[PDB]
Amino acid sequence: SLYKTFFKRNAVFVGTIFAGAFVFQTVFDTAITSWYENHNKGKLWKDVKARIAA
Amino acid sequence: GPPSGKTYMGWWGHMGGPKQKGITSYAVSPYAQKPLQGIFHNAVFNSFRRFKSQFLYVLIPAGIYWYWWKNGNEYNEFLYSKAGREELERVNV
Amino acid sequence: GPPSGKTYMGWWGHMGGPKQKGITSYAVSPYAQKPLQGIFHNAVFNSFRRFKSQFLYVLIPAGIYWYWWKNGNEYNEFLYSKAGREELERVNV
Amino acid sequence: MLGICTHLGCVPIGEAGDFGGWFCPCHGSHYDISGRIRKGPAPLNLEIPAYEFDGDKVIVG
Amino acid sequence: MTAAEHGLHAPAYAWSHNGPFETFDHASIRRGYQVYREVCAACHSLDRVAWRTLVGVSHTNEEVRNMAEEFEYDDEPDEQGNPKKRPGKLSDYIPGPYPNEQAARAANQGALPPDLSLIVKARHGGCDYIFSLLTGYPDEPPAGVALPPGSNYNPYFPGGSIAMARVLFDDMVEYEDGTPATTSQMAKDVTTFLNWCAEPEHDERKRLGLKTVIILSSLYLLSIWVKKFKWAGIKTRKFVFNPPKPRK
Amino acid sequence: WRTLVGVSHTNEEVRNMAEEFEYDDEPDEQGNPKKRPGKLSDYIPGPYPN
Amino acid sequence: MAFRKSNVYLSLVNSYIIDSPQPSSINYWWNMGSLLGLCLVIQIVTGIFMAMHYSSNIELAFSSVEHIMRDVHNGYILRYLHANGASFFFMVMFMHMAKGLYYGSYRSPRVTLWNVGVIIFILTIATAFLGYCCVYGQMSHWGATVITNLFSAIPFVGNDIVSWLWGGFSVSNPTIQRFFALHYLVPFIIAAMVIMHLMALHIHGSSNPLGITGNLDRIPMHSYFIFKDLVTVFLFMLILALFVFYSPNTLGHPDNYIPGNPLVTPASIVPEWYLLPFYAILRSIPDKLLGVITMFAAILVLLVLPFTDRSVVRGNTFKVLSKFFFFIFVFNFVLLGQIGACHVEVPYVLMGQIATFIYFAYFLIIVPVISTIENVLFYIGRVNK
Amino acid sequence: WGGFSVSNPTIQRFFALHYLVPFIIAAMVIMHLMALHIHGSSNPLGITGNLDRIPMHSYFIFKDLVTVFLFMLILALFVFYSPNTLGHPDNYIPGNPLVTPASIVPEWYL
Amino acid sequence: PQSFTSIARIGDYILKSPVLSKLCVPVANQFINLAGYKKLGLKFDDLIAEENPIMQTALRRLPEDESYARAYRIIRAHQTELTHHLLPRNEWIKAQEDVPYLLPYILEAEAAAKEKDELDNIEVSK
Amino acid sequence: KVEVNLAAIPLGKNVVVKWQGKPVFIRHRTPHEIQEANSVDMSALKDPQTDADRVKDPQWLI
Ligand SMILES: CCCCCCCCCCCCCCCCCC(=O)OC[C@H](COP(=O)(O)OCCN)OC(=O)CCCCCCCCCCCCC
Ligand code: HEM
Ligand code: HEM
Ligand code: HEM
Ligand code: HEM
Ligand SMILES: COc1c(O)c(C)c(C/C=C(/C)CC/C=C(\C)CC/C=C(/C)CC/C=C(/C)CC/C=C(\C)CCC=C(C)C)c(O)c1OC
Ligand SMILES: CCCCCCCCCCCCCCC(=O)OCCCOP(=O)(O)OC[C@@H](O)COP(=O)(O)OCCCOC(C)=O
Ligand SMILES: CCCCCCCCCCCCCCC(=O)O[C@H](COC(=O)CCCCCCCCCCCC)COP(=O)(O)O
Ligand SMILES: CCCCCCCCCCCCCCCCCC(=O)O[C@H](COC(=O)CCCCCC)COP(=O)(O)OCCN
Ligand SMILES: COC(=O)N(OC)c1ccccc1COc1ccn(-c2ccc(Cl)cc2)n1
Ligand SMILES: COC(=O)N(OC)c1ccccc1COc1ccn(-c2ccc(Cl)cc2)n1
Repeated sequence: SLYKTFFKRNAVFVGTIFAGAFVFQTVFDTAITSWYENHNKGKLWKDVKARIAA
Repeated sequence: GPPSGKTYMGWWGHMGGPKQKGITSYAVSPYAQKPLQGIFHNAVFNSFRRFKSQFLYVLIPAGIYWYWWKNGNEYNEFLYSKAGREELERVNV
Repeated sequence: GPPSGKTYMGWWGHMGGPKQKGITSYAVSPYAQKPLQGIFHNAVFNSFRRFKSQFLYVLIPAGIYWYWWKNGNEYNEFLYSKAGREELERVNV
Repeated sequence: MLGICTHLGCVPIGEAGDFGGWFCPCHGSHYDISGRIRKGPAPLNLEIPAYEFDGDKVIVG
Repeated sequence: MTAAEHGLHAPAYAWSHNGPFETFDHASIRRGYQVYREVCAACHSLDRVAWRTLVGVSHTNEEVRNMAEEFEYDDEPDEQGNPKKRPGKLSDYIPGPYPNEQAARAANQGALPPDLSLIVKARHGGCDYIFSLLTGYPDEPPAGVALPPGSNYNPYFPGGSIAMARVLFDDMVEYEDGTPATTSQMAKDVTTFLNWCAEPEHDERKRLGLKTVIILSSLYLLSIWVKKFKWAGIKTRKFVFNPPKPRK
Repeated sequence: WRTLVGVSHTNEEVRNMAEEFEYDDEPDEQGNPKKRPGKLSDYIPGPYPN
Repeated sequence: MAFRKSNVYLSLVNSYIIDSPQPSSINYWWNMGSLLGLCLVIQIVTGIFMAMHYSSNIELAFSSVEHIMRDVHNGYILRYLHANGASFFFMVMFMHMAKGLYYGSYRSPRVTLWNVGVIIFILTIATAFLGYCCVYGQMSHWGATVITNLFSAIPFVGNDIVSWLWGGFSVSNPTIQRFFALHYLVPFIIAAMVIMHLMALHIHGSSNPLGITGNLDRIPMHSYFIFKDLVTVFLFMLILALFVFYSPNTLGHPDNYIPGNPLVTPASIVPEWYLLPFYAILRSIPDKLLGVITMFAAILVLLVLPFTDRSVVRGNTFKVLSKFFFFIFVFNFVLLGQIGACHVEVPYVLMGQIATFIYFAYFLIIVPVISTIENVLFYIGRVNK
Repeated sequence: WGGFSVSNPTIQRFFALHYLVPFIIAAMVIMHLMALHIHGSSNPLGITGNLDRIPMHSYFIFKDLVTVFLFMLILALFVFYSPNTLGHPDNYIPGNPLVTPASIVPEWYL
Repeated sequence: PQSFTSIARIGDYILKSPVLSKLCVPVANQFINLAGYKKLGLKFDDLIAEENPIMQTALRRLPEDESYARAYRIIRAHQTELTHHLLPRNEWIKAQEDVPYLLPYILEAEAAAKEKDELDNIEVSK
Repeated sequence: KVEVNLAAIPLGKNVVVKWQGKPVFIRHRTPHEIQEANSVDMSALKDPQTDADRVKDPQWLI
């Protein structure tokens, strides 16, 4: 069943606690950064630098 | 080490209360019952019941001290206006 | 609190040794005797007796390590003289 | 004259006043030339240093 | 105190960086530095801002290297101990007009103009007070107030009299991007540049706080769940009493 | 200078030795530098500037 | 037996953290002591990482703190956490003390535990004062001037104490370098008093909200009250993060971003919010010597409460009159802070005088008289003839 | 280092850590004493001491004063009459990265 | 704290007096109802603090049957309070049951401690 | 990077800079002068290395 592979064990429990911790951080970072940079579109330096094109 | 001066509390087995006889306790496992079961019938029943009891002991004091801060702040602003310069030179002396 | 894992030493009354029977102890007060009574017949009898026992265990090692420091310090000063410049260029390579 | 208003620590401005002496914008702390409060609510006129005279000397101490 | 000795209350303007998810407008910073260089820098210093911190914020690397080289800095002495000079580099700090406090007061009738690196954080009101000050000089002072000679009236300064005179007027600056350089427009860009000078971590801080508040908010809800599960035995436990016989 | 008084020289002697050297004063009312003679709280000067 | 019970060092962890008997009925007001222990860890750790970049010289001090903000990686996080962490430490302590006053925890058999706590409070006001002076802005210079000049009124000996505290004739460089070295020290003395505080709790354990014995129903600490304490740890770390990252200068004064100058006085010299009620008590006494005595007496009148409560019941849960006057005293303590942030002007002069009296009359005149009245009412309501 | 060489950031961090570690040593000295109280002290013969015990006060307190005053005496003789014999003269030269000493030598105990 | 000997001296004076009893008793009854210890199933003598020697003595001298019931009322009240509920209104202590069951054991232990203490500091005549 | 540029330090000049707080030696060259350097064979010395490995464009030395 499910109990004996995910929960019962106490090495791929504490194992998969840190496994997801390393993976959660990177996707969580990329997602928040993309939402912030899009909510403030037109005020950033990258957009201005492209807009002062002379 | 040596034993020190004893307490009004012990430990498991000799906690230091009176002897009990004739009391029975029953309980059920948490795995066998459903959590988050009634927490409305809690915030609307019990919180409102607990509020209704202990709210006249907190709000009658709060009303006396806030009224006091008011009448002082109102009077100060009058003293330093131009319509209250005569009173200022009376009370500041 | 609870009792922890016990020791090889107790306290006064239950120190944890064997039961004693048949031993008698006698003593006299210090106020009733004279202090600084024999401390020669001490530094000349006992210190010299204690020295004479435990001095060949300390001095034979000390003599081996000091001789070693000597022959090295003597040889180094020869290497860096002008009479020992040929040996220096042999051993330093 | 030392400028430690005891209850302020304020700094009277030279080149101003009513008598060619002193004004501070502090409370209306007017002083006189010699330095005696005159029209400001401060309680006392302030400490003159224990400076002496000895010739090419004024030992402001 | 009266209201004059306190000062007039600054209003609440709708700044584009106010909000928990907002950033600075970087085109207003770039325009604001131009107002500083051509109006403010004659009598105000900016001692706590280095040249390098402008790269990637308002100007390009090649632009900032050319602005710094227009100033001379003290070099270390030569082979015989005589002093030298050199042009500016990126690790240098923005120079001020005066060499000491005495020369600054001499050029401003005894008064000392302050450094502006931290003026937004060191005044009650913040950006609303800086803007309202520059745009608050009336035509005439109100009838009755006697100003000293050499002082100017505007009601946002405590007391009512300030040593600065009005310095902003329409169309004194020609902007590179074609913005109309009205009085209010330049005042807004100046204050935005100055807030960046005080808080150069504003944009990074507000997004690390979005990460931290989301993580801690879910841990707080998970902790309430886990508590109520592990406490369910104690909350529903029941007791019964049957009086024994007092034989004992 | 002050540490020589009571050790090798008299107070009046040390005040005259220090006054034979010039020290940087604080700037004047217009910000230009000034000079002054030495006093007892000053340190013994060296020959070279760097 | 188990290793956690036999080992010399883990036996102490087990007896204090794991198997400790706790009353079944204690509520979330009993969780503040845990938070004050996390607070002390936050401040000590954040402070040691800043001390690596700080310079205590009076000509270098203000600019070192601005250098932590601009040039140090994540240095703005360390300072704002640290500065706002002290405001949170004081708020949890006032709530911890107000609880014990409500539930009678000062009474015998726990008089010794209340007294070690009063010491921690004094040493904590001293610590925070010394640290604010190390910024050396304009509230830093003139706040140390006002407080250190108070000791010049002690008879015949005062002007020797101020010059030994200053290291000179004014607040100057020797003052700022000695205040930083003492400010690092006192946190380690507070930690040693926190261990002695816990030893005195282990003897009789904790009380409970009903004021009766708890030896008939006890629950162990682990996995009922450990997980009940996580609930309030994460709420504390959430609200603190909201101040550090979104509003990091609302619990301060703007004048302390102006560098310290002895030649220009501010228009309003005001302490932080958590020393304002004691600052109003001082200003209320016209004489200088009596003022500094009355201010320190405001902290040590708490030691008189175990002998002025004349009741046979512990706590206020079943006491009607003693509830009303507990909340009078709380809101009188909030008015003293407000008046401490005002100008010395009519009518804020007399208001702070009447409110300084009510602070002292509570401990010395009100509690003895209502406790005796309540005892006699319990008697004649049951025993009536 | 905090940089690319021994520099200013190195010297300011080494002083703040140098104040700290003495308070960690003190906490380890308390844990050291707790472990002695369990079994007590040994003796020069290497056998049990539970058959003949003396209390600490006024036999071993006054025996310890003897060695406290000898320690203070010899220390005072170094502080007041020979205060730089257990050091190196080069540490009265200020630190210079551009001139190496002819002999880099630690204190005698390292 | 105040002695039960002093509490009883003041109370008895109030109760024997007609005018004072008609003026102070109704205040005392509604002080009892507003307190709310009966709603948790407790009598007043359950509330008296027990960490002192006079009160430890009184609890030993108490009969076994009255002592077993006291332990149950105290356990039931702790459980009622951690759930943040009140007991059913048919389980509330009534006025006729709220009797001072422990007061005589307290007054007896107090009177003996005063007699012993006077005898240890006596001034003798000659 | 305390990076000097090219026309600074002349003929008879071997200036010691504090680049990265390092005692760094910079010298000036003349094109005849790396035969100068490898005037020798290597068995006289420890580790066989060449001008082309010394410094990239060796006519300005660091
Ligand atoms: C030397 C210096 C010493 C001076 C220190 C002075 C201390 C003042 C600090 C104020 C701290 C805030 C007040 C904390 C109050 C704790 C009271 C408490 O422990 O809870 C009491 C009560 C519990 O209710 P019961 O246990 O009686 O149960 C009901 C019937 N079953 O539960 C309650 O009713 C609590 C209701 C909440 C009251 C809110 C008022 C808070 C006032 C705001 C202060 C901050 C404003 C800036
Ligand atoms: C856009 C242009 C300028 C800005 C934004 C600016 C900024 C400021 C600010 C924010 C203050 C605040 C002091 C306070 O009220 O507490 C101030 C004061 C002052 N400014 Fe400016 N400045 C500008 C141009 C100038 C110029 C060109 C001069 C001189 C010709 C000048 C002279 C002064 C003086 C003397 C004060 C001191 C006021 C006093 O203490 O009474 N300013 N300035
Ligand atoms: C109970 C623990 C402590 C408390 C309550 C406390 C309190 C304070 C306060 C209120 C300030 C002024 C905040 C401001 O900048 O506005 C401060 C500053 C400071 N404190 Fe502490 N402190 C504690 C522990 C420590 C320790 C142990 C250290 C050093 C290891 C330390 C180092 C500093 C430093 C360097 C500053 C400089 C100003 C700053 O960085 O904000 N603190 N402290
Ligand atoms: C750094 C400061 C402090 C720390 C870390 C601390 C820690 C603790 C802890 C962990 C408890 C356990 C029970 C509980 O949380 O209520 C406690 C209880 C207690 N504390 Fe503190 N405390 C501090 C300051 C104080 C102060 C300032 C006072 C009073 C002036 C005080 C008086 C008490 C009392 C009376 C109790 C027992 C309450 C009861 O059992 O009903 N403590 N403390
Ligand atoms: C540096 C601070 C230290 C302090 C304050 C300290 C303190 C003490 C004291 C008071 C005793 C009991 C009296 C005695 O046997 O002399 C003791 C015993 C002892 N210490 Fe330490 N000590 C320190 C360091 C050390 C070190 C570095 C070691 C070993 C690496 C050590 C190992 C021991 C042992 C094995 C004993 C028991 C000896 C016996 O009972 O025969 N201690 N210590
Ligand atoms: C009712 O019963 C209770 C109870 O309810 C609770 C909650 C607790 C737990 C609560 C406590 C308050 C105890 C916690 C202990 C403290 C608060 C004392 C803390 C002491 C210190 C000395 C803290 C210092 C912390 C450090 C990390 C210092 C070291 C510094 C470092 C590592 C940073 C610098 C390092 C580098 C490399 C730069 C009890 O102990 C307890 O008793 C039975
Ligand atoms: C008459 C002649 C005298 C002359 C000589 C002068 C010398 C005077 C001073 C003598 C030295 C002091 C005595 C030594 C002493 O008391 O401590 C040393 C013994 C070890 O200390 P401890 O108290 O057992 O530890 C202290 C412990 O017993 C108490 O543990 P606790 O901290 O309460 O647990 C909390 C931990 C919880 O864990 C966490 C934090 O999660
Ligand atoms: C000390 C005074 C109480 C204050 C609150 C204590 C907070 C710190 C301790 C955290 C609880 C850990 C106990 C878990 C356990 O041992 O039981 C473990 C649970 O461990 C697990 O596998 C699940 C992961 C644990 C979740 C961790 C939550 C937060 C961790 C710290 C957050 C930062 C402060 C089960 O074994 P047990 O039932 O025998 O105790
Ligand atoms: C109040 C202030 C000071 C007191 C602090 C008490 C609380 C401190 C918590 C300490 C955490 C646990 C430390 C290690 C626990 C295991 C010790 C052990 O196994 O004992 C030894 C190993 O010896 C060591 O190496 C000790 C290293 C100490 C580490 C210093 C942090 C073996 O275990 P032992 O046989 O002695 O236990 C007896 C039970 N049968
Ligand atoms: C956090 O720092 C400040 O708020 N400080 O100090 C720079 C400040 C700033 C401005 C004005 C006044 C103060 C001081 O206000 C008080 C009021 C009481 N104490 C005190 C101090 C030490 C001791 Cl043992 C006991 C009582 N200090
Ligand atoms: C008292 O100070 C000196 O003598 N220092 O240090 C400035 C010195 C001075 C000159 C030359 C060498 C040294 C260092 O010599 C040593 C030898 C071993 N360690 C060491 C250090 C840390 C740790 Cl964890 C473990 C071992 N250090």
